[PDB]
Amino acid sequence: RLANFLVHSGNNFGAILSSTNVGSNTY
Amino acid sequence: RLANFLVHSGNNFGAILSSTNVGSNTY
Amino acid sequence: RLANFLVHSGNNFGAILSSTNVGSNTY
Amino acid sequence: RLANFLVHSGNNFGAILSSTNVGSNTY
Amino acid sequence: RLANFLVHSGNNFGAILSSTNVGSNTY
Amino acid sequence: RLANFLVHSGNNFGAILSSTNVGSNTY
Amino acid sequence: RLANFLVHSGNNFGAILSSTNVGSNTY
Amino acid sequence: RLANFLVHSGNNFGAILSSTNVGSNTY
Amino acid sequence: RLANFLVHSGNNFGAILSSTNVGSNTY
Amino acid sequence: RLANFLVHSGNNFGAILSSTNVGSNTY
Amino acid sequence: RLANFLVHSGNNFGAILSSTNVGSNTY
Amino acid sequence: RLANFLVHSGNNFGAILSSTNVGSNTY
Amino acid sequence: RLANFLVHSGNNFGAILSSTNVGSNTY
Amino acid sequence: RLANFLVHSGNNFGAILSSTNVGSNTY
Amino acid sequence: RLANFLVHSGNNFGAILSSTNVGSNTY
Amino acid sequence: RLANFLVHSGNNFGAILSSTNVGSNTY
Amino acid sequence: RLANFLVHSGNNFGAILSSTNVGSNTY
Amino acid sequence: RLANFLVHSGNNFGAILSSTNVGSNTY
Amino acid sequence: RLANFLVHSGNNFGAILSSTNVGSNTY
Amino acid sequence: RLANFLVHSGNNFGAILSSTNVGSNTY
Repeated sequence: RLANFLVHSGNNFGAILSSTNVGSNTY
Repeated sequence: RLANFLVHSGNNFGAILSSTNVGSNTY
Repeated sequence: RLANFLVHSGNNFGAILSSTNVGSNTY
Repeated sequence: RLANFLVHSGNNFGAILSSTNVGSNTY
Repeated sequence: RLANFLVHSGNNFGAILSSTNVGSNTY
Repeated sequence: RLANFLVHSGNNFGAILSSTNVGSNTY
Repeated sequence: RLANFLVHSGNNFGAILSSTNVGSNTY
Repeated sequence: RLANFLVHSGNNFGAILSSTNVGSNTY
Repeated sequence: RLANFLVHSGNNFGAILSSTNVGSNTY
Repeated sequence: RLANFLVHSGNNFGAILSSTNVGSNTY
Repeated sequence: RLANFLVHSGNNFGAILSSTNVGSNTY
Repeated sequence: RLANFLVHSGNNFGAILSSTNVGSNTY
Repeated sequence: RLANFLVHSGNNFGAILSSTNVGSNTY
Repeated sequence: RLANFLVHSGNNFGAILSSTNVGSNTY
Repeated sequence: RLANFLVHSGNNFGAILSSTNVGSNTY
Repeated sequence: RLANFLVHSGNNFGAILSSTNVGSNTY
Repeated sequence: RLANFLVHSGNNFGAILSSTNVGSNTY
Repeated sequence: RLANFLVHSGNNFGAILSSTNVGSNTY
Repeated sequence: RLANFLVHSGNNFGAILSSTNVGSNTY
Repeated sequence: RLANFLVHSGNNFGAILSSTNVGSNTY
């Protein structure tokens, strides 16, 4: 019985320019 | 019994320019 | 019994310009 | 019985320029 | 019974330029 | 008056998400 | 008056998330 | 008046997250 | 008046996070 | 008046985090 | 003999959000 | 014989959020 | 015979957040 | 015969947050 | 015959936070 | 081949500006 | 081949500006 | 091949500015 | 090959500025 | 090959500035 939790809650990102893999969940 | 949770809740993104894989879930 | 959850709830994206894979679910 | 928690809650990011792997969860 | 907790709560990032692996959880 | 209630009394093996926008300017 | 209540009394094996925006300018 | 209450009385084996934005300018 | 209460009376084997933004300028 | 209360009376084997921003300029 | 020149030539504006008096000429 | 020159040529603005009097000419 | 030159040429602005009087000419 | 030169040429500004009178010409 | 030169050429500004009168010409 | 020429041989008391975009992605 | 020429042989009492973008990604 | 030439042979009492962007990523 | 030439042979009583960006990542 | 030449043979009573960025990461 294996449970994996990847959560993003209430996060604020003002500006994202020329970026990669920002605020993401990767399994 | 395996459960995988990838969640995005209440996240704010002001501006995204020329970016890749922003605020995404990848399995 | 395997359950996979990829969820996007209540997320705000102000502006997306020349970007790829923004706010998406990929399995 | 193994549980893995990767959580991001209430984090503020003012500006992200030419960056990689910012505020992300990687399993 | 093994539990692993990687948490980010209430963290503020003013500006991130040309950086890698900032404010992220890696398992 | 605004009342926002989320109640859970059973056994939950899935995801339960609630998003509400009242009198706001959101985009 | 604003009342935001989240109540949990059962057994939870999943994720329960609540996001609320009241009288705010969000983007 | 603003009242924000999170109550947990059962047995929790998962994640319970609550995010609230009241009268704020967020982006 | 602002009242922010987090109450836990059961047995918790997971993560319980609460984030609140009241009358603030956040980005 | 501002009242911020965190109460724990049960047995906790996990993480309980609370983040609050009242009348502040945060980024 | 009075000559006033207010000129805007070849300027690029990627994204403008919730702003005032951007790239304008005022006499 | 009075000549006043206010010129903006070839300027790039990536992202402008919640700003005032950006890249403008005022006489 | 009075000549006043206020010039902006080839200037790059990556990100401007919550700012005033950026890259402007005021007479 | 009076000549006043205020020039901005080839200047790079990575990120400007909560600032005033940045890279501007004032007469 | 009076000539006044205020010049800014090829200057790089990485990050400017909560600052005043940065990289500006004042006459 | 690309040839961009600006030639001035007379007496100029005004502003002469030239902007060119060749094979570029501009926004 | 790219040739960018600016030639001035007369008497100039004004401003002459030239901006060129060739094969570039600009925003 | 790239050739950028600025030639001035007359009498200049004003401002002559030249800005060029070739094969670059600028923002 | 890249050739950047600035030539001045007359009498200059003003400002002559040249800015060039070749094959660079600038912001 | 890169050749950057600045030549002055006349009488200069003003300012002559040259800025060049070749194959660089600048911000």
